[PDB]
Amino acid sequence: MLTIVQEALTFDDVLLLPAYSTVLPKDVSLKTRLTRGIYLNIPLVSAAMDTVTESRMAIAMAQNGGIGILHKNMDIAAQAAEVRRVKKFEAGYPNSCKDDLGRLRVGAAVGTGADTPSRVEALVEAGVDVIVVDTAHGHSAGVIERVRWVKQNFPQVQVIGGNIATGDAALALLDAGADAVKVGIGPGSICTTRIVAGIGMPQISAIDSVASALKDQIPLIADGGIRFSGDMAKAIGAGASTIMVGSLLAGTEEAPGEVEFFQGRYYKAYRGMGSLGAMALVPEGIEGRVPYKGPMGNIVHQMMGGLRSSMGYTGSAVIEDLRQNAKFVKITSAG
Amino acid sequence: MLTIVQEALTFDDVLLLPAYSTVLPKDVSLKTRLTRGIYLNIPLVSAAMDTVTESRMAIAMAQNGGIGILHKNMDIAAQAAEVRRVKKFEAGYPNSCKDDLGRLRVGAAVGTGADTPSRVEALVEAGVDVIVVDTAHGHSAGVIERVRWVKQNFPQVQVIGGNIATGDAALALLDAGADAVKVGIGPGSICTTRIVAGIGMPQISAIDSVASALKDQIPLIADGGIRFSGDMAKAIGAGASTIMVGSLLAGTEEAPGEVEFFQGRYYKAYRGMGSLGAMALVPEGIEGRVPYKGPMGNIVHQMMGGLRSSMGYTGSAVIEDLRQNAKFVKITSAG
Amino acid sequence: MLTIVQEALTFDDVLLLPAYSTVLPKDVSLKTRLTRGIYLNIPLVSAAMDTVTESRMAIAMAQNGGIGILHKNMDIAAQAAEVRRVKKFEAGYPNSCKDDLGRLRVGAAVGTGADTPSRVEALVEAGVDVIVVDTAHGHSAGVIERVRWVKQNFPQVQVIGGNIATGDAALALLDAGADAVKVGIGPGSICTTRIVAGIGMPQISAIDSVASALKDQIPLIADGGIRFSGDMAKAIGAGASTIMVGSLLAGTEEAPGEVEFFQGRYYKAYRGMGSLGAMALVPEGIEGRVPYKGPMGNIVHQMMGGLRSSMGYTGSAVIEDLRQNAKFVKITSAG
Amino acid sequence: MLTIVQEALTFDDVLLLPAYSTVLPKDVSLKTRLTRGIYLNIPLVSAAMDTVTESRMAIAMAQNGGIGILHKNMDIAAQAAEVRRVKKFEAGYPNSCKDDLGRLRVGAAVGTGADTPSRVEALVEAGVDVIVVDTAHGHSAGVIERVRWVKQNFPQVQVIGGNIATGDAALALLDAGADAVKVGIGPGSICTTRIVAGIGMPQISAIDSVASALKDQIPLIADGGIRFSGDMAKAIGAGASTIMVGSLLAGTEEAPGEVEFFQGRYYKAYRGMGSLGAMALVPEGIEGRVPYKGPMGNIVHQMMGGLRSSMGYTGSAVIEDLRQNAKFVKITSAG
Amino acid sequence: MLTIVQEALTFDDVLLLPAYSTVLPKDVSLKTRLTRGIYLNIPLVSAAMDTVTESRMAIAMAQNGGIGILHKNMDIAAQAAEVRRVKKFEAGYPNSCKDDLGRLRVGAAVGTGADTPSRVEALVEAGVDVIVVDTAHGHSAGVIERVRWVKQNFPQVQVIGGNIATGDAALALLDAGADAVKVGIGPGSICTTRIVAGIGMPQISAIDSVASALKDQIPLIADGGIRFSGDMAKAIGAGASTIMVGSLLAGTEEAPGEVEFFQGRYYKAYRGMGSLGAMALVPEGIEGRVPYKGPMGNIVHQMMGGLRSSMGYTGSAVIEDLRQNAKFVKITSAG
Ligand SMILES: C[C@H](Nc1ccc2ncc(CO)cc2c1)C(=O)Nc1ccc(Cl)c(N2CCOCC2)c1
Ligand SMILES: C[C@H](Nc1ccc2ncc(CO)cc2c1)C(=O)Nc1ccc(Cl)c(N2CCOCC2)c1
Ligand SMILES: C[C@H](Nc1ccc2ncc(CO)cc2c1)C(=O)Nc1ccc(Cl)c(N2CCOCC2)c1
Ligand SMILES: C[C@H](Nc1ccc2ncc(CO)cc2c1)C(=O)Nc1ccc(Cl)c(N2CCOCC2)c1
Ligand SMILES: C[C@H](Nc1ccc2ncc(CO)cc2c1)C(=O)Nc1ccc(Cl)c(N2CCOCC2)c1
Ligand SMILES: O=c1[nH]cnc2c1ncn2[C@@H]1O[C@H](COP(=O)(O)O)[C@@H](O)[C@H]1O
Ligand SMILES: O=c1[nH]cnc2c1ncn2[C@@H]1O[C@H](COP(=O)(O)O)[C@@H](O)[C@H]1O
Ligand SMILES: O=c1[nH]cnc2c1ncn2[C@@H]1O[C@H](COP(=O)(O)O)[C@@H](O)[C@H]1O
Ligand SMILES: O=c1[nH]cnc2c1ncn2[C@@H]1O[C@H](COP(=O)(O)O)[C@@H](O)[C@H]1O
Ligand SMILES: O=c1[nH]cnc2c1ncn2[C@@H]1O[C@H](COP(=O)(O)O)[C@@H](O)[C@H]1O
Repeated sequence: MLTIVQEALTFDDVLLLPAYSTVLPKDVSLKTRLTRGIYLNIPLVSAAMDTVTESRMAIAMAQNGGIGILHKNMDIAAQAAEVRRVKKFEAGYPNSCKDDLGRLRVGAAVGTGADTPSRVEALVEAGVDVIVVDTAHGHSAGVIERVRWVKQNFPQVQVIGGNIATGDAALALLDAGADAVKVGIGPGSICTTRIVAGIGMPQISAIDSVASALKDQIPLIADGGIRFSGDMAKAIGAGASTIMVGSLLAGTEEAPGEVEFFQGRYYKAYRGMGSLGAMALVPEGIEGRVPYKGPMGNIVHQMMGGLRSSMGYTGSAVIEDLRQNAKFVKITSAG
Repeated sequence: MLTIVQEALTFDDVLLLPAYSTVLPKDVSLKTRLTRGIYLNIPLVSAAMDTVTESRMAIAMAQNGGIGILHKNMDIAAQAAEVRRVKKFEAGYPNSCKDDLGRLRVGAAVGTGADTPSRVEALVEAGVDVIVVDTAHGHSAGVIERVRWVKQNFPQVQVIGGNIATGDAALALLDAGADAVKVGIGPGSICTTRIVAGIGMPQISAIDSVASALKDQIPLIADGGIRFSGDMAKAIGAGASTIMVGSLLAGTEEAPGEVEFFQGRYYKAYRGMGSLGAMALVPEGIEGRVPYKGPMGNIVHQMMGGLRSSMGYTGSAVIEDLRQNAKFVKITSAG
Repeated sequence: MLTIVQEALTFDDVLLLPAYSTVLPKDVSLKTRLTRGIYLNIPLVSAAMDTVTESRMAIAMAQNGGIGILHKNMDIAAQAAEVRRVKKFEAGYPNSCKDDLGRLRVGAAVGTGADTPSRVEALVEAGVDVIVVDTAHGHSAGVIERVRWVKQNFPQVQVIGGNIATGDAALALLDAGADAVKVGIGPGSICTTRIVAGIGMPQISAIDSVASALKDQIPLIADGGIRFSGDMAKAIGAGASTIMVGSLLAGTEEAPGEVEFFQGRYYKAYRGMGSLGAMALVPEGIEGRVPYKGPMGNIVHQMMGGLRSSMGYTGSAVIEDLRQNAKFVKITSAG
Repeated sequence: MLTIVQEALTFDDVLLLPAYSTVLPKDVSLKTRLTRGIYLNIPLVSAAMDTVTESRMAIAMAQNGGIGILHKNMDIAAQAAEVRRVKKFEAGYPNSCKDDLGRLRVGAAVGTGADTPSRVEALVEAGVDVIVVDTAHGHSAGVIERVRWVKQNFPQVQVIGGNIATGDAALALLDAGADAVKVGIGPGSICTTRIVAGIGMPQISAIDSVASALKDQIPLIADGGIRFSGDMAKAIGAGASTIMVGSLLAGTEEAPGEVEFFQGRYYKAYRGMGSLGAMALVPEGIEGRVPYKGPMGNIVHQMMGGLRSSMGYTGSAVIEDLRQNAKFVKITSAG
Repeated sequence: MLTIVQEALTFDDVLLLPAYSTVLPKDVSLKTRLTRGIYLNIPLVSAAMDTVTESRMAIAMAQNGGIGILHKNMDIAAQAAEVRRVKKFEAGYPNSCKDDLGRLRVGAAVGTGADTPSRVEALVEAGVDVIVVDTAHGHSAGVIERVRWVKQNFPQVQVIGGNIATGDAALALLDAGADAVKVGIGPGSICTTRIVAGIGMPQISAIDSVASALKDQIPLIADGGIRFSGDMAKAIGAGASTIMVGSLLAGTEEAPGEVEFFQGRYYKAYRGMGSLGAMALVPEGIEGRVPYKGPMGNIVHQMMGGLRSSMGYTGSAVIEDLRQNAKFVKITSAG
């Protein structure tokens, strides 16, 4: 007999309801926690992608109150040099996300392969704030044990495990010692996992499954499928503490890559980390072009401003009020 | 755990069912109440928008049996002059909606800002029939107290509060002393609140939630998302006493703005009050062009004719029969 | 509170299930009943529309085993002349649908207006087999009393009442003396009733509601929304005894109207009876062009062959097996 | 051997060149002659079409300084009543085009059929200023003979002959006694003559051929294919004294027909006089809808405004300067 | 150095000019000559294609005043049976094209291959009026020689040679003893000769080149690229005596093939004789579907109707007037 666990929901399936409010959007607090030890000034995290985050994006992310996760599609020395570049950065930004030493915060992605022990050690030595054990399947023994290894061998660094879509996976990573979990199997804009493997979990239900199991022991990063500022609000309302974006920050001035002149117009490359180009396993991501967006600051302010509006509508003065008091309605295909 | 209050319905999710009928559409009464003290001859209200209602539209609305709500995107003196222009209007219209003095009825929108006490006083002095405390979030303390203030300081004028989408919001505005509530968070044709804030309530469920809580103590204006005369029928069947329209009356002769010649065709501007242009908070509305529709009288007659048809099908001799006896079916994406 | 009677289904919402079968499509019987007194050799009826059925179509319909319903958009004498043209027709067709006198069967539509008593009398005198009291709202006192009048004053003729969409309406027409009921409020291809009045009932649920109330006391004609032969099979499986088609027979050689040369291609006019053109109440139908289809015989054979296939799949040797033993599955938007 | 008379040009093939100018657009004179005896204040004439000109359009045309040509698709009495309606019209318009008696000027179309002698007599008696012998082929002996008959029998009325496209045709009508010639075989927006008969003459070359042969003995009306104000200027520069428009004035308030609601948008019918609908010979015109344009006055002012600019660019103080001193360039498909 | 013989023109490059006229379209004569010995009542010939002409089409063609050319994509006995079927046909058509014996006229196509001598003999014995030596290249030695053989061995039959596009080719076929010459290299709707071989001649220039060389010694059939009745007028004006059509008669009831139901609509197959399907050399034709057009008689009457109109415009009382006196204008891409 067929095991249908639930009818799973995505961002477009739901709407947040307005509630009694004494807070104006301009006055809400966007401060949240990335991990149990790291706090951010905005709930935004830039994706660990070779077309989204390198030192330039990580600096801009940290200056705006968030954090950048440096991609792992570079050799250990190149990646350690990128961590140092952010940690040693000095400006000529009051909401800057900084460590105890007043340096800009940064994260770096690691895999589970042979190079991981050397990669983790080089990144910790360079002063990385958080190690992200970055995979397509966080509910594997390789990820769970690598998370345990990072925590036991480098307790001075925060560790994130992903990607997950269920509460069982969250509990496994919590028991291993993760300081946060990254949620998202199938919601990515460049994701073909659903087509290739027939695997996935609609993001609102993934956030819910994970947040319900964790019971706020560790925060969760809602990773993938964010298209509008409304999706960020819905993700936080569903239980997320932070939001990871790829697409929205791709195309910006601070993102890696040069601007290309295609059909008169200006673009930047955007590709999945499991795409043919990025891998050089069957590909699980697509390669494409995104329009040139200019400085990332504008996109970030547009997105945060929409989140402030939502918190104004829901009567959420702080991120934690949205996370605890959000009420939703399920909408149909017509809505 | 995720709080899904209900599966919320919009106009396209439902159809009214035909019932035993002894009334022909030509003989149905379209008389209804705008507020607990103001009655209309047709359940139509023109939107408080700088591209929909100024004195010209308000006069045409009142002559046709409805009412116009003058927009607040003008200074106190300009708005008071517009109220007087409607109140002093004399023709060279048997269904005219008039006050005790035989003058055409008019409404005016007010905000919650510093200018509101002076604005209310100037509008009441000019002879305004109804003050509309017109905001994006009526369930805010600011709107509730402004509603309370208008009622206590100017009992001689009727007051509406909004916009709302829940029964709790309705009860809070009823307790403050509102004479009617305006329903609509997200259904507007030019609305981007759902995209920007991820906030909203499908209109049939919004009307239902509000009407069920009010228990006919005060009427509700179903504001936004009306595209056809069938939506009006469905809105009244769901519990609305009146319907507010922006889109349908935009592009008409009586609406503000000059006709523009674009690619042969004739157009008029139509924009949200929370759009970039209208504000000059992140924008929550779009700016656009609507085709030129000629005299508003033609659109009004087409809309009321369709509503008369629906009342004929449901055996509704008066507006109150449709509100109390309407039976619906939920339809799927295929329907 | 909102009264949602049910989630109503249309043709596209369901699929018939294959069952154990000892019958090949070539051997199935398509014989059914139009009214409790009139039997057809095929469950097909041509619509009472000025672009679908006049004497030419009614002759071709009767020769193929079905029946034509002559439209009422012509004067009493013109309509009576048309009935005679079919009653006096002699060929130079073994499945012909004929009366006791061996003459081809025909029906004629009547309204409820002042001319109805004279129209009914002229049609009965010309040898009409069935009077169809054709309207948009069968559940109106006007139709129930006109149906009762036709039965009491002309018991020698069969009478159909409609259009209806509910069981309550069917019982009212049954008590009035109708020999059959016509089902369809909103499914028509040229119907704008759902848009104009917000009134309607998805056809599978309309057939079901009516058939369940009638308990086979009188047959029902499933009228409107038939696009494919599978829709017919679905309609019969849901409880229909016959199917009425407009658009499928529009554009055929036999249908009224001349062929028009438009952008190389050949077309015929097809319009709703409640469209602007047909009326000359707000219009509830659209006017259009349908491609030239050639002799109607081909369309009829393609449609009947599909129903034979379906009956082969369901193990239905006779029409009554499909009506009694059909099992369905509800499908989603993806299906 | 193939006789190619010339490479013939349409409006889009040419552009007028700017010249030394001392007269501003606001100060130019748009006064011109319709016939050798009739002068207009603007070079605009409304088409003799049942979807363009009846008394309402003819009055509005004359008030704006132009003239209307009443269509012949009505009985002699109906047409004579339309002439009188214009001649007897009194306002509650300084550029009004009036006769010696101060009455608004009007024209009426006639054919070559049996009713023509009675038609001409009734129109002359009704006070028509100009008889237009209105056909698809003015170079036919029938039209030349009817033009001669009107001039010899009714010298007190002005007479126009057409439609023509060559200098030979112009000279034949000039010898027949025509007071003006109407130019246009194939340029019409609803014209299918080029497809049906393979007959036609690109409008700039038609105007040129005719103007060059006439040597200003009688003026020419450039009839058909005017889409913009630029077309008008090019036609006058090529030799036209006036311009006849159908589609530009179709869909205006004053044009015959009611406004129809179709796909939310408002329209009016526009059809060729040789279309199936207008005739009820193979049809040589199409039937369609044009968007509702509102008052004709706006269209007329936009057109004259553009012709004023062209005259300002060419240094044409009067219409005759444009006619005599215009210099063109031939442009390619790329231009 | 590059040899550009001329700038060659197609139908769309030219328009016929109106001229002085004393003839009405209804009174014009459409009588012409197919060959030096065979006269037709209408200048229309149906194409020798397996989707256009078999005995059914050839009978309908001859009854309408034209002639059918039976395709050669059948064995000698099958083709001879088709000739006899037409010759022996007796009706229950005053413009019928008949021989001296009062039998319907017919033509048959032959190739240059081994079976040609036996094929010619069987067709002549069956009473064929004209042998058509049907090829892609009439200027080939094989065709000129087969034409010579048919004339010397069977002087009792008329012989047509083709296809050609130049005057040199016409003179070679005239010296061979051809009674007519078929013109058309590249104009066909299903032709890919221009793409495959880069060979071709725009049809107006092909007709002109051929007619100018022949000096009326033998007539020419303008074969291919006729889309409208205007093309026919242009082809005759350019020097053609008759017109051969494939696409226009494909999809008619009389054309070979069954009607196919595809995406609701009704179609018939239409394919080039040099297409993959027809051959079973690289293919030089495409295979497709054409809409069902109904009886060919309607298409023929609409086509001849438009030709009568053109003759009325050009003052052509007979086909020879249009051939000898036609004057054209070259039009641009804008026209
Ligand atoms: C090609 C694809 N590449 C990518 C790349 C980045 C991705 N990032 C996110 C998501 C979430 O849908 C999928 C992604 C797939 C990828 O990695 N597929 C993939 C498929 C199945 C498993 Cl079990 C694993 N795992 C191996 C054991 O260790 C855990 C991983 C990996
Ligand atoms: C820019 C947008 N502007 C508009 C403009 C017109 C609108 N009209 C209707 C709706 C309903 O969707 C939304 C609209 C948004 C707007 O006003 N957003 C907005 C967002 C959140 C809150 Cl709490 C408030 N409130 C502040 C406290 O006082 C109550 C309001 C207002
Ligand atoms: C314009 C439209 N015209 C049409 C025309 C043909 C139709 N045929 C079928 C259907 C089913 O949707 C609707 C149609 C509407 C039409 O007739 N609307 C209409 C609307 C409401 C009512 Cl109570 C009635 N009734 C009057 C009392 O007597 C019963 C009728 C009729
Ligand atoms: C059906 C078409 N109808 C129309 C109607 C209006 C038109 N108005 C303008 C133009 C210009 O292309 C063509 C039009 C064709 C039309 O009249 N064709 C037409 C074709 C050929 C000729 Cl000899 C004549 N003539 C008959 C003798 O008397 C002179 C006319 C007329
Ligand atoms: C495949 C194509 N088939 C067709 C079929 C029918 C056609 N019918 C007409 C036209 C005119 O463009 C082209 C066609 C090409 C075809 O026959 N091409 C073709 C190409 C070149 C030459 Cl010399 C010959 N010739 C061989 C010597 O004998 C003379 C012919 C034939
Ligand atoms: O190739 C890939 N396949 C599937 N998901 C991917 C791939 N590369 C990155 N992702 C995920 O997609 C996210 C970006 O999603 P987006 O913001 O919707 O564009 C990243 O943070 C990853 O979790
Ligand atoms: O900028 C805006 N954002 C969202 N809703 C708006 C905005 N401006 C006006 N509205 C609402 O939209 C209604 C008009 O909706 P419509 O009739 O669907 O066009 C107004 O009466 C307001 O309630
Ligand atoms: O104007 C109209 N409005 C709505 N329904 C119509 C109208 N005219 C006819 N109908 C219905 O539509 C049916 C034809 O539906 P169809 O087969 O889907 O085209 C007719 O038999 C009538 O019941
Ligand atoms: O049926 C028709 N066929 C061709 N030309 C027509 C027909 N009816 C009117 N016309 C011409 O088209 C002109 C209008 O052209 P338009 O301004 O381009 O729409 C009229 O003044 C007539 O000269
Ligand atoms: O395969 C082919 N290639 C090129 N021309 C063809 C082919 N088959 C037939 N034709 C020609 O195309 C003509 C039909 O042209 P149509 O009337 O434009 O469709 C025939 O009479 C042949 O001369």
